[PDB]
Amino acid sequence: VQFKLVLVGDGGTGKTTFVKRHLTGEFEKKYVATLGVEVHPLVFHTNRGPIKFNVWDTAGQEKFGGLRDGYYIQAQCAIIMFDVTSRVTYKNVPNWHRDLVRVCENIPIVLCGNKVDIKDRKVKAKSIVFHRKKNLQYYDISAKSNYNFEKPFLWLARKLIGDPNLEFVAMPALAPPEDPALAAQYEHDLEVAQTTALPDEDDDL
Amino acid sequence: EGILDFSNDLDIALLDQVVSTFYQGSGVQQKQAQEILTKFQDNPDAWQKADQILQFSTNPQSKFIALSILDKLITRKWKLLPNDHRIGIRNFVVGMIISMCQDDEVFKTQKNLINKSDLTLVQILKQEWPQNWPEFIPELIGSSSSSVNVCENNMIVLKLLSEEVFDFSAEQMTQAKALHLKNSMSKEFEQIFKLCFQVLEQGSSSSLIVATLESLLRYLHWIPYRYIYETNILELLSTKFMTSPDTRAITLKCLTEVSNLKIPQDNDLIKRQTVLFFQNTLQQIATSVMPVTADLKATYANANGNDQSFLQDLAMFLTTYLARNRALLESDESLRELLLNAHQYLIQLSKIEERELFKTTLDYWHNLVADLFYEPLKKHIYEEICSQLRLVIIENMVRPTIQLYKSEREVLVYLTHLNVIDTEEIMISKLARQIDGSEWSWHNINTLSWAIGSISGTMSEDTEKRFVVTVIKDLLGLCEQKRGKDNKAVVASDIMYVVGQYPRFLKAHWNFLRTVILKLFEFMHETHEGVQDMACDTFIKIVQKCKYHFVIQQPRESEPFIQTIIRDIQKTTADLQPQQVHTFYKACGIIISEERSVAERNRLLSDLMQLPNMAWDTIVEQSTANPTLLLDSETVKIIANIIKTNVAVCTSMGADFYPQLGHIYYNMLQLYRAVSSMISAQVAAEGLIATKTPKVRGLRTIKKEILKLVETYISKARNLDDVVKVLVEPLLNAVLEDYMNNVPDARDAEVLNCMTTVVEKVGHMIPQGVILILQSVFECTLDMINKDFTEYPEHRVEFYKLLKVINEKSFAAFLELPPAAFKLFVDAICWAFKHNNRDVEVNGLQIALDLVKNIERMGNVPFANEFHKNYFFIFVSETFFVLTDSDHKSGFSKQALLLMKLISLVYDNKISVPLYQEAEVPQGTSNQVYLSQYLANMLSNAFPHLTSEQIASFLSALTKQCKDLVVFKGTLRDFLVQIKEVGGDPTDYLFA
Amino acid sequence: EEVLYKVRAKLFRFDADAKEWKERGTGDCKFLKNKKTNKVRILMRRDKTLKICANHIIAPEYTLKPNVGSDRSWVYACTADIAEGEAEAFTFAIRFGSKENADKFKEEFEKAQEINKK
Amino acid sequence: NLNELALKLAGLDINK
Ligand SMILES: Nc1nc2c(ncn2[C@@H]2O[C@H](COP(=O)(O)OP(=O)(O)NP(=O)(O)O)[C@@H](O)[C@H]2O)c(=O)[nH]1
Ligand SMILES: [Mg+2]
Repeated sequence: VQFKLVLVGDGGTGKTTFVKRHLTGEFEKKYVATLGVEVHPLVFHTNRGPIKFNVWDTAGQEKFGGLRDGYYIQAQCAIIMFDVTSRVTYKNVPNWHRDLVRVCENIPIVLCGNKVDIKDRKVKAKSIVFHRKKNLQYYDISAKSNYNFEKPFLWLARKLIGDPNLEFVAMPALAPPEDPALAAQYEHDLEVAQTTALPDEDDDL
Repeated sequence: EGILDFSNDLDIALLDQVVSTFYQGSGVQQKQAQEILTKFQDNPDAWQKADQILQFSTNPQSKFIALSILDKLITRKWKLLPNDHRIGIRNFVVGMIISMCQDDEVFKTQKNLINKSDLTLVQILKQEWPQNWPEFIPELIGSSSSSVNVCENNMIVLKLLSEEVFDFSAEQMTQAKALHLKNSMSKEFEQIFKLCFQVLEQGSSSSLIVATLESLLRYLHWIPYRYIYETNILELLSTKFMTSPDTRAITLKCLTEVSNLKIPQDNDLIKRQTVLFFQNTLQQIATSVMPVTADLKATYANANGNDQSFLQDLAMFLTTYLARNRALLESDESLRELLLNAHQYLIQLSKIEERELFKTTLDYWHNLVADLFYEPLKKHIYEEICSQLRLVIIENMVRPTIQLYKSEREVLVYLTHLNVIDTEEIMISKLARQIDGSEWSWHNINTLSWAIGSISGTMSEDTEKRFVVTVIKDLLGLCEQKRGKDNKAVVASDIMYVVGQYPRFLKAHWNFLRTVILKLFEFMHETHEGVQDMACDTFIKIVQKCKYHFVIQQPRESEPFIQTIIRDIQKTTADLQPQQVHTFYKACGIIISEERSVAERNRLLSDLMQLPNMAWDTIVEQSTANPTLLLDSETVKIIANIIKTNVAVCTSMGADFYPQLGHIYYNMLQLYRAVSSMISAQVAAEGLIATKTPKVRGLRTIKKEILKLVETYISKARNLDDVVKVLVEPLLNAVLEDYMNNVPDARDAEVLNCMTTVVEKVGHMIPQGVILILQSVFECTLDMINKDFTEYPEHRVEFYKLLKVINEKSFAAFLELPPAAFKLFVDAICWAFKHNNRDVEVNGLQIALDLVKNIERMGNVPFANEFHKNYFFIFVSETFFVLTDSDHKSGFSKQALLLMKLISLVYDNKISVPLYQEAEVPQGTSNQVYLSQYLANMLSNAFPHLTSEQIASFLSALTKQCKDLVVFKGTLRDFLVQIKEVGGDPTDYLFA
Repeated sequence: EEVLYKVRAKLFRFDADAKEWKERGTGDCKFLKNKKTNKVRILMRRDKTLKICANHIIAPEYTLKPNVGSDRSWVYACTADIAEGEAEAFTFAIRFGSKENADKFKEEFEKAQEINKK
Repeated sequence: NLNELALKLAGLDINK
């Protein structure tokens, strides 16, 4: 039970950071552009069993486009990303959408406005209407603050499974288990860790 | 990696497997095949092998990739090819598509490949049609009568062609090329429409019908209305194709676009047709889909088949048509049932649980009720619609997204004006159903309270009084009857929310208002989560609107209530968190600023600030002897909280805060110096890591809050002379040298922000102060931010805000820079051009434009002459570089404006000196002639694939258009298209 | 299992080969005492997705060390965490909403260490 | 005036 998800949108909109947050829980502060595509498996636990997303995280910079719409073949669902602090990334949403549905003519698609955590929002909520006539689901999201970060996959899972009451559920937690030749090794990396300041100390958590 | 070798022949069987490993594989093997295929696709000679793949391969994905490689070729190098390659590709693509439509196995099971081939054909039509292919449309229509698979596929080709020409051309082709293609499609559409209309009338293949309707959706974006209204096609769309669910979805989208056609607003026959297709559509929906009484909320939630998309498209159709044409249905009595059924479907659609769909219907309801509020003799038609709408909106009231809340409030306010009595009854009924428990819920009582609060100010004062009193009584009764702290806290919060929303009611009943406030004070001691925050938020909310009733002495009282608030302030706030105390003090500051007797206002300010001032004097005393106390975190937190309290009060009092600022100002700046020393000493003792410690972060908070306080007052001051004479001088002495002489990691970017405010408000009065600000922060901050675009992001943004305001208000400061430093200034501006960061890039472009204007205003003086000699072409060429490098597209408009200003300077002879060296060009050569030669050489080296004719034609148009920004920008956009390909037509630049 | 302690927290893991802290999850950190073995473990799930980011026993050998940049965080090396499959070794940092909760956590973390020695 | 209404509000106690 796995589904192919293509993730498209302008470079810098946060497609890769969004996926990494779902893969490991980290927030990557650096912008390292994707070259072509990076495929990652992504599993969610639902009351209808596990659902597996094969995320085709494509490249937004044109010079790194790779196979471009070649990545969209046999996609079963998609996420279009843009940056609410960059109006040009929303202006290009119809371009990403046109290329996408020319290959995948009837797949569920989520339009995501990323980076809503930033105060100086440039693409106002009143201006985001492209999803209406194209029947896309829309969400404000922030990969940094995790605002609505689970909504795109929850909505897609419901569409793909055909169950509108599908919900994420807690994965079962098996019991955890319980030498001196590594005491000096772990103590070395602990000391380095204590001297490296935790990031985002002004945050509430 | 064998296929990447073009020395040997391409192994088609190996390609089909590399392609399979990529699409169906996983792991490292898929990742390796990925990098291989990208390299194979990027080889500039791979297009030559594309005919092998399309002919020999058995893998449809390989043929897709081959068509992509072709697409790159057709898009960027088609004109550089020998003329016979162009004929072979065109013949091959045309032949391959003909063959695929004949094999029903291929035509049925390879839609992706046929669509990709149809798009590739369209790319060829954009290059070749119709000038080198004048019989395409006639031969397309002829071959459509042969096969049904060809007729259907030709509708796909025509759909894509319409999209590339009319929907997606503006960015991707030049203005001349786009117009050429639009004119070509327009001249031959009559034949296209008849073929399209014949298929729609003659049936019968549903896939052929759907592909024909999908192409009709695209045509409606641009075709003249006569094709729709002077044929029978509206009847077909609104009746035949609405019954079958295969064609229903696309037909509905077509009718939505038909409702958007440009159409003569005076012909009565057309008005009849516009009414008629709406009546047919609503009839087919009632009989073939669902009756107007159906529960669309449940249907949508069930999410069967395509129901959600259909209900979305129905909402779009109804709202689009009714916003434009509902007046057609409002006068005729035979159309009244059709008008109200349509709105009843919208009522049902508005109950769907779907945020984005609700905003779409809500926007229409806003359009309607605003019209019933203003247009004569209309509201009577819709009263039963409006009565239902009141309940729909009250029951979906959201927490005050605030954007959705403001839209909901606006509609509900209109609806309250339209019928106050009906609005009261619904709200009291809803409250009654909260009290009897049938609809009791934390979410439900909260939602109702928001709705009740939203309509404040729309009823008459006396009607509002009885409404409010009824609601408060019922809400108090609801609290009494509930059990548990959880339930009782919810009702009490809603009680406070409602009263906070009705200031006109509070202002007329002082005894009740005082009871409210004293109750909020009671709640500031309530440990229950959220109550204290609610008490503080309600307190300041009421104060903002009713402040005047706290400053004057109320009848039956011995003192203004503000005196009572200040007297008990320690007891009132004793259990609040620091940020809640600051809100409280901020609220008192609002009240005090209502007192305009200066002596009484300052006394209130002194009394309010008594506790922070007493805690301040102690710390100034005991932390000056001796400065060990600042190591104690507890002392640092007390200092930060004292200053934050001062910020809170200064925020609301602004100019009136000056007496309190003077009470602490000199000791505050001394404390700023002492805190700066300890940060510096701590970085010396422990290294740069010290800046990450709680101790240093607490110390830097003191400095940051001190700057924010000074910044807050100065931005709001009215006596600018005191700012200049009393505040500016000690401030610069306290912050400038400390900033300059700290290591980069210890410099507070808030210093730059504070200096920006100072220059913004009194910059025109302190020219020597501005110079000292530049000397202390310019070169050392620039060195922090000019090695990459990443490090020190805050300093980066504040730096250019500071330079921007200095350039606006005290340009003379830049005139006194040494030539080496003024050169770093120019570098810094251009450096800002290159940022992707929007804050930096916009300011950098604005500074450049203001700087050129600053230089123009100087006239024919040696500094202006030397500026143009040293930096004119630097600015011209640095601007061109960001214009053309495809990585700064967000700044196009302002790049275009700066460039137009630079070019127009030369073609208006506003540069006196020659811009060239007297040897490199004959004497007496105009700057215009030299400018065109410089630009031609620059673009020839930067874009070597352009012909000299292209560059000359582009520059000729560009310079001739430097007084017409809209045209100038169109020419830049044409240039940006032509540099992405080879062989661009130089005559394109004659478009305007 | 029985819930001995529950606190909101943000869990980090140290990437030694990058000299960097990486977030692992945010959500409720719980001290769970098994009732048929009396062993106490750390179970922590991410908000919304409810995926496990911490799953290890509060070993009596573990020691909470403060981080240089925080008065509301503890750092400790973990030898067997099974949040993502096989028992891996991690250097964990866990941060809380206030110094109060971080101090309360250390108290509860040490009480649980006594329970797991019996 | 609303003296009775103010008396009810003053009485309000979410802990009873
Ligand atoms: N403030 C904020 N920044 C974010 C957010 N999401 C991503 N970013 C930042 O935006 C930058 C872009 O990161 P990235 O995920 O690689 O974007 P991308 O769309 O994958 N780039 P490309 O298409 O070229 O591969 C990163 O620096 C990241 O920290 C967010 O939600 N909020
Ligand atoms: Mg990426």
